[PDB]
This record gives sequence, structure tokens and C-alpha cells, in this order.
Amino acid sequence: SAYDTPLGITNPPIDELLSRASSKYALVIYAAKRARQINDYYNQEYVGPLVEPGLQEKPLSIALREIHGDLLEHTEG
Amino acid sequence: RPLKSLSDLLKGKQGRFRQNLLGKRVDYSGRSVIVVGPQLKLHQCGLPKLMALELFKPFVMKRLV
Repeated sequence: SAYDTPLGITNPPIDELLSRASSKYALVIYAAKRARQINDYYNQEYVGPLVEPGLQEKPLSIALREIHGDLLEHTEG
Repeated sequence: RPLKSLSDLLKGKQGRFRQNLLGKRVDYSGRSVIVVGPQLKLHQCGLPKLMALELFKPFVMKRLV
């Protein structure tokens, strides 16, 4: 199975991410909350990045790839 | 020309609810004429370098320091 190699913002696919949360809006908060987390760590919630980050990756993009790999929960209140 | 009463502040299309409250001008924004982008991907858009500069002005200022 192959769709193709995605470019930039379209990676990772939204479909593979939606399997990790309930709705698209939940997914938004997920990456957002984690994005602030990573940035706080760069200028010391302080954890990660769990995945090997390519240089200059926007912490939002890092948080998305984290959710792709099931690396974080992910509890809804 | 009739003087603008207190009621005239709230009521019209220039009344606060339309002119300011719901609709208001914003920072970090720009505009220009559009041209066809046939070589672009569906997730991409062509941004004039000058416009992209001023829009991102603080961002480039930070990384260049």
C-alpha cells in the first residue's frame, strides 16, 4: 500500500492522526498543548522531545509526529 | 449634517457591533492581487517575498539575532 511521500505540512496524514484521538478538535488541542510543552523545555511542563527532532522543526510539527507514533496519552477531560 | 448621538455609536453598520465588535482590522496580515499557481501543490501558496518578510518581521528578527 502506498499513497505517496507527503510534503511538509501534509505530513503526517490527518487520517493516521485522527485514529489517535476522538475528533479533529481534540487533535488540535493535543498538538497545541504538547507544542507549548516542548518549547518551554527549550527555554527551561518540561519533557521531550521523545522523537529524534530534525533541526529547526517547529515544536508543533514535532508534537504531531509524536502523536503519530502513539508516544503520548492523550486523556480527555 | 445631523450630529451623531450616543445611539448613533451603537446602532448602524458603523455601530460598534458590526464595525468594531465582530469585525475589526488585525495585525500580521496583508493582501495583494492573485496570479495562477499551476505548479503549486494543493497545500501550497505563492507568497511575495516582500510581503512574507514584513508579515514574519519579528520572527526573522529573532532568529537573525
